[PDB]
Amino acid sequence: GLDAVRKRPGMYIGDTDDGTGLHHMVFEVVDNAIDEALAGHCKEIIVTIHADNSVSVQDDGRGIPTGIVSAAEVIMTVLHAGGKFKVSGGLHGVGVSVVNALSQKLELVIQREGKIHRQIYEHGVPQAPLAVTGETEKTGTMVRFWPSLETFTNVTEFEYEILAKRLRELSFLNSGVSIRLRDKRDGKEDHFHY
Ligand SMILES: O=C(Nc1nc(-n2ccnc2)c2nc(-c3cccnc3)sc2n1)C1CC1
Ligand SMILES: [Mg+2]
Repeated sequence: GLDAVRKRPGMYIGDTDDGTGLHHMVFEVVDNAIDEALAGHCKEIIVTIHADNSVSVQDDGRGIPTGIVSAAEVIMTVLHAGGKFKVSGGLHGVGVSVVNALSQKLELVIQREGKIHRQIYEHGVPQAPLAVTGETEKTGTMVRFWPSLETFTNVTEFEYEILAKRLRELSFLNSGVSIRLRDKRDGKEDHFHY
């Protein structure tokens, strides 16, 4: 359950004190975007550091399934869910659900099939069912997660360089995947595309 991971966070995400786990959180969201890219659907991934020390990742793939509790929610709220959807990003067997369970807030926005969907979680818990919130022609998935300050302790702020270097590496391992980093705190931006 998501409680298993709040109980023993380090074991799932890395060391929650020294900043390792807190940065690892980003790469267990990006992991799925790189996979969407690798399956041929996702062309670009925008990773963003927000003034409030949240990190959003936006892809332009198919958009996590919305059908039904919804598919999306299953993925977000069940540890094993990810296996129902040989390359890169994250640690084998860890999906976005670990990220959600360790985030005080996570906002999910899916653009799929002419419609925008939004949903918010607190500490893993959905605030409402996934819901339609307008029309769009774009497709993609967007996760914005605010790390729990109940889990991550000393290093609590995302460090642009740690992110930059690993995103560049990931885009190099996966030729053609366009990864962009943006930092809204200072305007700093990079594009990684081999
Ligand atoms: O999670 C992301 N994208 C994503 N992730 C998926 N996923 C799969 C397992 N955990 C996350 C995912 N699955 C997709 C899918 C799966 C089956 C049919 N159609 C679409 S699109 C997609 N898109 C982006 C924000 C980082
Ligand atoms: Mg993973």
